[PDB]
Amino acid sequence: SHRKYEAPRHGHLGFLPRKRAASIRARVKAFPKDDRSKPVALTSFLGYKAGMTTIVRDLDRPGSKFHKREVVEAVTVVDTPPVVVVGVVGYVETPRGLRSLTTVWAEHLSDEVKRRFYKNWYKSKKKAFTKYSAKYAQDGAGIERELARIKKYASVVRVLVHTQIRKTPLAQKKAHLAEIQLNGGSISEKVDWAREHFEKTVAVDSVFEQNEMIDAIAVTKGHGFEGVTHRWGTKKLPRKTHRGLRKVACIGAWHPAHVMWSVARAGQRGYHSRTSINHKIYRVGKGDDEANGATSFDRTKKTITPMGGFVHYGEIKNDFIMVKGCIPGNRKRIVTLRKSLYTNTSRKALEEVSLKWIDTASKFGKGRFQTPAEKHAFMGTLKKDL
Amino acid sequence: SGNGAQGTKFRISLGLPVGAIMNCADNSGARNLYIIAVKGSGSRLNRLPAASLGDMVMATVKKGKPELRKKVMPAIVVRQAKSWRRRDGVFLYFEDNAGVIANPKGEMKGSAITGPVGKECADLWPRVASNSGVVV
Amino acid sequence: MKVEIDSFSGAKIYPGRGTLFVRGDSKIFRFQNSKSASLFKQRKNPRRIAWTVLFRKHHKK
RNA sequence: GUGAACAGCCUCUAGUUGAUAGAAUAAUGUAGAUAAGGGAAGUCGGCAAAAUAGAUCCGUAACUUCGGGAUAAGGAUUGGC
RNA sequence: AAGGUAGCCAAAUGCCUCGUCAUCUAAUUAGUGACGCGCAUGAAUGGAUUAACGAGAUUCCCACUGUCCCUAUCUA
RNA sequence: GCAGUCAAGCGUUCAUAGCGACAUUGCUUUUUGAUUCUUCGAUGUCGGCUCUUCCUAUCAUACCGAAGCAGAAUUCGGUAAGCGUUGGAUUGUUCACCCACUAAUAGGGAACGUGAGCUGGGUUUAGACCGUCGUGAGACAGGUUAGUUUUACCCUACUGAUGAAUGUUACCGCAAUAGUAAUUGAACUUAGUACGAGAGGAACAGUUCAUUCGGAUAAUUGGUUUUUGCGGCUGUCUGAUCAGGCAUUGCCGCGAAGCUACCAUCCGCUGGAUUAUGGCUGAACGCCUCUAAGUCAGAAUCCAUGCUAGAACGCGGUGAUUUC
Ligand SMILES: [Cl-]
Ligand SMILES: [Cl-]
Ligand SMILES: [Cl-]
Ligand SMILES: [Mg+2]
Ligand SMILES: [Mg+2]
Ligand SMILES: [Mg+2]
Ligand SMILES: [Mg+2]
Ligand SMILES: [Mg+2]
Ligand SMILES: [Mg+2]
Ligand SMILES: [Mg+2]
Ligand SMILES: [Mg+2]
Ligand SMILES: [Mg+2]
Ligand SMILES: [Mg+2]
Ligand SMILES: [Mg+2]
Ligand SMILES: [Mg+2]
Ligand SMILES: [Mg+2]
Ligand SMILES: [Mg+2]
Ligand SMILES: [Mg+2]
Ligand SMILES: [Mg+2]
Ligand SMILES: [Mg+2]
Ligand SMILES: [Mg+2]
Ligand SMILES: [Mg+2]
Ligand SMILES: [Mg+2]
Ligand SMILES: [Mg+2]
Ligand SMILES: [Mg+2]
Ligand SMILES: [Mg+2]
Repeated sequence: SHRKYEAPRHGHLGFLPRKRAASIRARVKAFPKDDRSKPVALTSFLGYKAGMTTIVRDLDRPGSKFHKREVVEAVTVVDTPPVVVVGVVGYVETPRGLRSLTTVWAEHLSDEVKRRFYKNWYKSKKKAFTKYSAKYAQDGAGIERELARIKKYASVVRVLVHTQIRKTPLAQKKAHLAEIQLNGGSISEKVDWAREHFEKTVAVDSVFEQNEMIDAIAVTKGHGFEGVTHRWGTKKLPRKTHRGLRKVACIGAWHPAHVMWSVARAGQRGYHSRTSINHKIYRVGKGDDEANGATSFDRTKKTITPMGGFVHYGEIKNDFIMVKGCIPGNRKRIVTLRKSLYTNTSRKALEEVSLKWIDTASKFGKGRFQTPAEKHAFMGTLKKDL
Repeated sequence: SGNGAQGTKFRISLGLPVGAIMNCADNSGARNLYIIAVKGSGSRLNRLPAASLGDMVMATVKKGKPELRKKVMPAIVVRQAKSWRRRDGVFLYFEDNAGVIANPKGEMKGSAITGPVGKECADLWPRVASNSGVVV
Repeated sequence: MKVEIDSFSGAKIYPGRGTLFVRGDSKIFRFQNSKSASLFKQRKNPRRIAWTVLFRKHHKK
């Protein structure tokens, strides 16, 4: 008989299965549609999540109650050192889907990239790409032939880049390598751009700008094996329930004589691939720039790093991206930032954001001082300094 | 809120579900208000309708003048003990829960309010603001 | 941006930090963290709490 | 020793140190616990849990077989020197 | 053979029945107070009333709370 | 229980806007009977709770046709199950009856879904009371009270997790198939305008918020404390002091980190093809016709874009490949 009362289903069936991701670096499954009447540019970037903080800004939205008034918002900071272009890949359209045709690598590769090709780097002879470099020993005829093949046949051009992990406070030492599609210009122009950038670095400010909507792709925080109550959000059973109450009471009718796929079950929670869109960039920061955490109102000289450093991460010494709201994934995890797949004009986008203040108090407690100088001015001299 | 509201209200954390008893802050003669419903509430299985600052509710007077008892009347919440966050980043709360007796249009049955009144409630209901002494 | 002052301890309050309390007599109280608010609710006197600004002013520290 | 106390809690004499172990800290359990705002809206039903609690002083209704009801109800105080 | 007196009741006893009126609640097949042609109440097959007492059966109120709104966290 | 046919009549005139007598043809298995085929070397029995999916005879939401449709409101009908359909008082109740919110509080199926999922109030063992019946033992599909809810470690299904063999090993990728998601309301403005004698009184576009749901996240606020981190307190024990033990985490206040809450914050895309329906051209049928050939616009529908998984017997590119 029909259920006594109607309620919406628990959970989303489009995010199935709730299994662990195949890799810690989430895949980019869709790039922006190419407009070949534009200069060649990257469509995504790589960074590491450092932490969250708070900002104050004036709201510019006519008709809102808080128009021309200060609002307090949460932001996320991503450490984004420049990436290094070390290759290019061409794809050909096929009735069975896109197929990679040719891969051309740069002449020299650093130890950061080479560590990615090894599992026992400390014992290896480090022979990777030793014979491939000999293809540059001659006049480059081998490299010229492969590049010409990409120009002749390829319909999609992507570049291989890796992060500079040695510039971050992380202890990994092994860089992350990924493909990034090139949008703008003809196929020949894309290949020429990729060839000229071998062994070069690309900065984040050449990809993203202020007041731009971007998408974040990352693997979420893992939590191991989880019961149905927290994994799917089912109602807890009454206190009188024998055999436990953090369960689903009925998992199916008599017929069909099987458990259906749409019934909540206990299993892995977290560590899933996610793609969240429409995250406005609040600041593109420069590592060499002193007063990273300064605004035109605050005027004080202080970096973006809070007092004591970001918890479990460290200090920010490179370029960074400040993004409104929260981002999937936890601190110290590689994340991918992608340009928007569509043009947004909802008046929440295209609005100019001007930061007035950035919180740099300690995140390791109830921090009350923005800078060490402010702390000295308040408490005065202590026994240790006299 | 129902009809008679001027403008919209940003979401405020709910702290007064059905069955809550709040003080009466007007001079109509009632001493407490017993909330039986919330105007504009949604539907969800097992979920109790709940009210916050500035909401219009349906209430019955449990203590007060005999002519005000044994009947259903609309009321407006003006104070809330449950903490809520404003869009300027401030978390705040009142010492008690309080309301005033009104009509469906929002006009107040009484003519004076004792104690502070939340800013959100005053802006939404012009009649409450007129009879209020101190806002926040 | 405006910086407030803790009612119990005299500490600076930056935007978003702490809570705000409105008493029955319509008196407004500010607290930078939950410790000072808890001590205020316990009816502790700031002049007898050694780390408060008021204590230091009273004892000329 | 504490205290009204053969209560609970700690110690002296005397007696044991026995009950398969090591590593890890998922779900679900068993046992013990804590919760913002609301306060029985839960449920057949306040089931379970919470609240109350010692002592001294004050104060104590209907009814009554005059013996009770009664610790009725309702308040205040409590260390150390 | 005599035809239910004194009392008592929709009562653990009333089928019709969620009886009618009043009270209690925003709302009561519940509770209580009344009404009685009572299917089928009733006088040691004991009637009616009762202070005190009850790990008995019920209704409401105050206090109280993770019973619940709506779940979260810690220990063995 | 639901739906047709006929049309005497109702409807100021007017059979068919909306209804419809006397008759008559069906459909359904969400009622109850009829039957006794299966089961008495046992298929756990009422209701509620919890959870998934399906049906459409559609309550609401999308787009339309019709009216005795001026506006507003309502009524009849079509394509439509994509998406929702609640909080409470009394009752064991299914049912029923009121209060209230709401866009709306539509009807049903899945062994009258669901007891090795719960619960055990009811029914339906043994105790006990009452009324009527019986000489009596006892009876009552009459009322009342008290009454043990067992087992999964196997197979499959489902949820997650490894893995031999495709020269070896490593990195970067393709996408067959399967899944898929968002939802509804209010206010301001349009506008006291269209419409109307008046009373009354809209809509498209635009803006700001909110409801239900979903996916993440922990800067902030709140919760949690074996950080047994710091401080305080009682009893006892170490001669005193200092510093500690025990009281199964002794108790109290604060308490970082971690975890976590519409009790916190952020985010939730846009193209094509269609249904109903309204049209174009245009015969059949010298006229007329959206239809026959051809063709336009069109729904919360469909397929893609996007999102999740990646065939462990689908596939590509690239690095390095051992001499005692
Ligand atoms: Cl779903
Ligand atoms: Cl557990
Ligand atoms: Cl007999
Ligand atoms: Mg994956
Ligand atoms: Mg049990
Ligand atoms: Mg922190
Ligand atoms: Mg003694
Ligand atoms: Mg609580
Ligand atoms: Mg509390
Ligand atoms: Mg109830
Ligand atoms: Mg209920
Ligand atoms: Mg009990
Ligand atoms: Mg009688
Ligand atoms: Mg009676
Ligand atoms: Mg006699
Ligand atoms: Mg058998
Ligand atoms: Mg069976
Ligand atoms: Mg059996
Ligand atoms: Mg059944
Ligand atoms: Mg059973
Ligand atoms: Mg079963
Ligand atoms: Mg079974
Ligand atoms: Mg029973
Ligand atoms: Mg029996
Ligand atoms: Mg969540
Ligand atoms: Mg495979």
